[PDB]
Amino acid sequence: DPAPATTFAHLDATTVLSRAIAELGIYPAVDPLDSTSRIMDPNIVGSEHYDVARGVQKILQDYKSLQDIIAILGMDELSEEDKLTVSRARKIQRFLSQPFQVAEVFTGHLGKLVPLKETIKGFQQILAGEYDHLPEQAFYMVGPIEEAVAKADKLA
Amino acid sequence: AGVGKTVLIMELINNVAKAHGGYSVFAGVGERTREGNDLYHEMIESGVINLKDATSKVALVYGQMNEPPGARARVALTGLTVAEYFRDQEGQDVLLFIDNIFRFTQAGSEVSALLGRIPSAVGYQPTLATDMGTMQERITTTKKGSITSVQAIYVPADDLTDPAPATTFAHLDATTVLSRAIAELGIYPAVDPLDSTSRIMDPNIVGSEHYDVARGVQKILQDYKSLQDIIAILGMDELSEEDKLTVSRARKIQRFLSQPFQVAEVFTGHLGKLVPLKETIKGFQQILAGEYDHLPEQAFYMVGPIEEAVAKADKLAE
Amino acid sequence: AGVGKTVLIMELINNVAKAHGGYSVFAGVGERTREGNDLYHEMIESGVINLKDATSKVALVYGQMNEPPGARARVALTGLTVAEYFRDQEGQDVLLFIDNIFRFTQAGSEVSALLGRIPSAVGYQPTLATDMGTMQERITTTKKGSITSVQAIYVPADDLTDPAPATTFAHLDATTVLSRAIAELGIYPAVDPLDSTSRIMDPNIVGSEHYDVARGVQKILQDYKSLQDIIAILGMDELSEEDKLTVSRARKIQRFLSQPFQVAEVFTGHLGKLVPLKETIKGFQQILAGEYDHLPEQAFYMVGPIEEAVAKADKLA
Amino acid sequence: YFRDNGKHALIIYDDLSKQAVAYRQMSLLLRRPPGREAYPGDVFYLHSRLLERAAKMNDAFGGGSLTALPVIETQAGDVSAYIPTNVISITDGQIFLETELFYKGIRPAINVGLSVSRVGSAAQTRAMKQVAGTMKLELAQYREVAAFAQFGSDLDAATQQLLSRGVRLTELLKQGQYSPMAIEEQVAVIYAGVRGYLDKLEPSKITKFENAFLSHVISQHQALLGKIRTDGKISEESDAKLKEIVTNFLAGFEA
Amino acid sequence: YFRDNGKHALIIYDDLSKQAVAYRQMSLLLRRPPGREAYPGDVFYLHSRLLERAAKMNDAFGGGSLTALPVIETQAGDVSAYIPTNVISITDGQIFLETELFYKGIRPAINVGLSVSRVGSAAQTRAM
Amino acid sequence: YFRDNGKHALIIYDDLSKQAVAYRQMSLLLRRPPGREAYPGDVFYLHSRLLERAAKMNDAFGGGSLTALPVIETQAGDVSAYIPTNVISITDGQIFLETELFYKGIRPAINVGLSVSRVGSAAQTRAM
Amino acid sequence: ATLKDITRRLKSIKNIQKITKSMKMVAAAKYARAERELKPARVYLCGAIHSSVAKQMKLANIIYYSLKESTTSEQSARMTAMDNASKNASEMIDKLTLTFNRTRQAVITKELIEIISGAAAL
Ligand SMILES: Nc1ncnc2c1ncn2[C@@H]1O[C@H](COP(=O)(O)OP(=O)(O)O)[C@@H](O)[C@H]1O
Ligand SMILES: [Mg+2]
Repeated sequence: DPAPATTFAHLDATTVLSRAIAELGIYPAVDPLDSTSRIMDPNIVGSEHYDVARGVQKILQDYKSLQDIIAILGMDELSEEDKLTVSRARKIQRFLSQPFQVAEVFTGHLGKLVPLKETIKGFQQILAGEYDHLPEQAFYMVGPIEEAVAKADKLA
Repeated sequence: AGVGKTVLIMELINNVAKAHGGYSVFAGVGERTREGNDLYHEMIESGVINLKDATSKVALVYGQMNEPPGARARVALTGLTVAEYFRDQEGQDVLLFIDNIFRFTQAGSEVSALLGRIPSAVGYQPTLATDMGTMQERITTTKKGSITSVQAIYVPADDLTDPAPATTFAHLDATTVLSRAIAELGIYPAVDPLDSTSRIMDPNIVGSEHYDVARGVQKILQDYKSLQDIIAILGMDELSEEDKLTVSRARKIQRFLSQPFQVAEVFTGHLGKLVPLKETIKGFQQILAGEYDHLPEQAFYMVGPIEEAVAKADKLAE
Repeated sequence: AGVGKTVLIMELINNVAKAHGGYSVFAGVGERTREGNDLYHEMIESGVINLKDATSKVALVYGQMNEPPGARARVALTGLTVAEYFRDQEGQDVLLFIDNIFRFTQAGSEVSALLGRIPSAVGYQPTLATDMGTMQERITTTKKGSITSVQAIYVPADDLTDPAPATTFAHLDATTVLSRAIAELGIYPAVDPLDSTSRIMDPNIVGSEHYDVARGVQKILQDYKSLQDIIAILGMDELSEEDKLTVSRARKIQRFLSQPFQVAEVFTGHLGKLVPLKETIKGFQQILAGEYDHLPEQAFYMVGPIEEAVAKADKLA
Repeated sequence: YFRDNGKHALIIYDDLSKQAVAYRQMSLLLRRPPGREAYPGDVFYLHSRLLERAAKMNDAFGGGSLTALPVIETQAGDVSAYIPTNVISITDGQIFLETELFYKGIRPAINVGLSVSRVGSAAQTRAMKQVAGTMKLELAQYREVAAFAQFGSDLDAATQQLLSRGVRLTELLKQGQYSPMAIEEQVAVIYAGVRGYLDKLEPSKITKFENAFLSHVISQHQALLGKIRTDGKISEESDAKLKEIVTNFLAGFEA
Repeated sequence: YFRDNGKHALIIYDDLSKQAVAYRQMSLLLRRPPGREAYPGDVFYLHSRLLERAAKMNDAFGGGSLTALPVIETQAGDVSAYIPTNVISITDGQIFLETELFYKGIRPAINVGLSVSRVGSAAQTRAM
Repeated sequence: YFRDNGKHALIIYDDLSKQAVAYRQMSLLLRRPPGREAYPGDVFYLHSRLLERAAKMNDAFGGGSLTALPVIETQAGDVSAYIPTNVISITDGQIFLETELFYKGIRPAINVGLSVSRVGSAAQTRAM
Repeated sequence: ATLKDITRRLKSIKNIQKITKSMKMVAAAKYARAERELKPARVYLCGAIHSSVAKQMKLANIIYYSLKESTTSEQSARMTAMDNASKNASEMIDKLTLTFNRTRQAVITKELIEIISGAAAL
């Protein structure tokens, strides 16, 4: 729409919320493939950060292309490679969610403020396959990756 | 935009016009100036234009994109009038190439509101069809002389239903429709075999074998077209050995449809091939008959006659 | 078309006249001259019109397609005035057929267009809802009587969310859906029992009895429909007691929903039947119970009251 | 002139799409208010007033008639567009043409599922009624299963027969251009198909069959072709003679 | 200036979408009736005139040249839209980028099937 | 009247969709410039000024209150349309009724998952 | 969004619904016979079927028993698979017809407003 459209060129970082993400329970409902930042550069945020962010984005885009197929036949016709992407993608999606202090009433969780390093670490590990053995729901609505584990144990 | 109109009409001047006995007229209307310069110098080299004597067989009229709306709205009439003279005052077979006749229509729309008119659908002037009709009805063979016209026709935003192209269809006798979708796969010329038509494609004219082959090719192509999206999801495994066998020949025919153009050497990186009608019919006849079922699809991609794809098949070994 | 519509209309006329004393008015909005004369001469032959003695029950108002927009925009109004006379002066329960409501909106649009107004969404006139509201409200139950309107609806582009249809839905209380599939099953009237709906289908309005029966018939029918699949594939041989009864009952009800229209006589050679609301409720209520399970399908097909189902059965053995 | 003097005329308006464009031209230049696609509010009235003049006059007015076949061009199949929307509602039915059908081999590219005639049988002879009803039912059953074709690798003999009739009939619906046939010849070739005689012939051959068979009955069996008219329908004799002819012929055709 | 003195210059127009928006403004405020998408009738001309000015001169004219790289922003990836196509129908080719390739890690995110050069190998060294 | 005089009132606006269409009939007849779904620019203000008027006064202004239950009809559950989003952007939450739930017999047909209440918890009884 | 597109997708996805629908029916019949022959025999794309056995994979009597169980299972899975797949296609058709009608409406309104704007500025 004219308004928003014209507004994108006046920003240095944009956070594009999504109705379809929110509806899935994901909060903040940020769209990981539509929010960008001029600082997203290896000479500014450093290569470790840059790499992990690009890694996450590629797995999310890969998942997204598979959606066209999933929709009709489901996951049964996916290669074992594909499935892998679908499992991590889904743990990346959920681990992007996070309880806000201001939204305690609606999430029913205590707020979390995760430090940058801890954010890189958790995403690196999911990309590595380090937690390919935990269940998706573990990664929903937590802080640091550590809580995903603790939450996993609780589930058993 | 960018599917091949001009390449293809350059190919036609190269084959038809160069061999043509009689005069020719080229009107560049609302197109690129560089193209004008390209063509001019190419024709001087082929001798079609001679600057040192009176052997020139082609007159040129230009009104490109760097000119204001009035010019672009009137150039085609300029081109057209020169051709008209050769037609009536000689009867001699006159060739007329116009690239691109849409620019006559776009030019009008360009000054339409300043002329006081309420817009019509899609922003076009209300006199589009009448404007087009008084012009196009002059571009015609008559009892006195014959003009073979070839008009490049732009299609806004790729939509063939756009008022302009849509209204141009009935003024023609044969239409070659180009598709970005096809071009996008590397098939050139990007012609659409399921959207190109010709008044003379009738068994009592091109004869039976010609007609039958053509119809045969379009049917196998339409069959496949309607399955693509289907097996894309369901899979090929359910297709019977007879169906999946047609999908092979469909794809081969698809590719055998491509052809390196002399004029497009700079883009294909291939030597231009030219195929005679008869060899064309045989190639396609043969493919339809299962014959080359044993050759790989890529054999057929970008060659001349059928024999070339047989060759290529071998070279594909390594 | 081809689904018994002109026959339904003709029956309703004749049925509301016999059982309520009120007449009918037929407003043809952008009628096609050809179908109009056919509808006339077909009305004469069914008897709902009489070219001789005053037994005519219907008054016709025709706004033909060759007429300028304003005429076709007004005709429903004219026919609505005739119908108002029978309500406000004779205290009757008038029937008002409007064929079809879509062409009333279009004429609405074309008029506004000539009047120089800015069109609204999807091209309709700015005053679509008001144009609609001022005609429809005149259609109600007043202290002296009432006007009930049967209006043919065309849905543009098959889009129920189009401004035209969505506006009309605002004023409809029920819908009669005529279906070719049902016609094909020789079921007359070709009314689809699961699509047709009514707002007044609330126990608070038609009572608890009527309600429960209706739901019972609707349910038995939904279950059957579902079974179809199994029946054909897994074979209709492993159906439990409860499963075979549904299929047999469903099929009796379904056939018991057919009914010889008094207007059909002229060709069917069979006496038309007008079923009272008590026989209807009771009739289906009993079938549901299984009270008439000991009867052949064809016993319920094209009959009247429940009585006639048993009768026919004994005869058919 | 013909309609009013006991004569019958046929009028083709090719196309009404363009007349509407001409009329819109004049309307916009006259600065009348534009509407959908920039058409004037009285565009529907332009056509309605035209097409209603087409009519069947009663005996008291000479019994003449005017039939009208108005053409409309759609854009990429859009039958809901403005002028097609209007002319579809004015007329008594539509013969829908499709590109996909055309290139598949179906020509005339008529879409049997979507085309209609509200008049229908009312203006169909008894012989054609007879065979046409069967064919319209069979084709309708065919359409339902026609998708399972290329993927139903285990279809039951029942659904497998629906398919065979359906291909057979579709083929009998094909027809060369500029060769309009007589009603009796139409029932005769339809008869073949609807009677199952061509269920064994290979689909690719049906077109060649029809052409030979029809040339043959036109030659040797004129008498049968006239009887088909006389009797109005397929008489018990005609029905036997056809059986002999097609059987033998077919037999020779697959020699 | 370079072009007409035997020198070679390259000009980037970043971007022509915003320019068209500014034109549209000016036009509408001058009371000129709006056309397709509100843009004035001559929006192609607006761009056509401009881009023809980028050229290769002959030796008699100094042999200098102006090369242009206009930029156009699409909305939601539709290269077959009015404006977009207007500009594609002017230049000598187009490089089309995409977010989906971009995120798949294809950077530069060039879409080979939709991108073209209308000059071909005439603009490449023999080597390349 | 109730709100400013220490009393509590509840207004039900049934429905704002139909009011927006009437306002649209006024606007197009005034020749105001049509936008989304041919609605005027101010359709948002039409509802906003209205619903801001429902409020909770503190004790220094009498502690009264006015509660609003505006009603919006959607077409085929399209809660993303102009009007529906407009009112969603004004009110403090929404109760969603799904066509599916209703027809399936679930009454009241509330879609617990998509219904919200931005400021109701604090007003919910401890017993609940 | 584009009417051309959506219409295409609808044509595909509508076909896919029927095909899949028929595969469910074929699978259902096969399974039914199998199920019957299940017990007797116990005295002597098909979903994740193939997937399962293979992933884990890393005379007469046995051959007969194995094969008998396998067929039953396969035809049951494929029946389920297609049942779900046709169901997915129906839902998707429904949701695309909605989209098609929203876009259709918006397009008509958009062209209308362009026309009126240009008429009104004269
Ligand atoms: N026959 C062809 N073989 C190979 N590439 C071609 C051919 N025709 C066109 N192309 C490619 O597509 C581009 C666009 O073709 P062109 O004729 O210039 O577009 P338009 O149809 O807009 O005039 C060419 O520069 C070339 O790269
Ligand atoms: Mg060109």
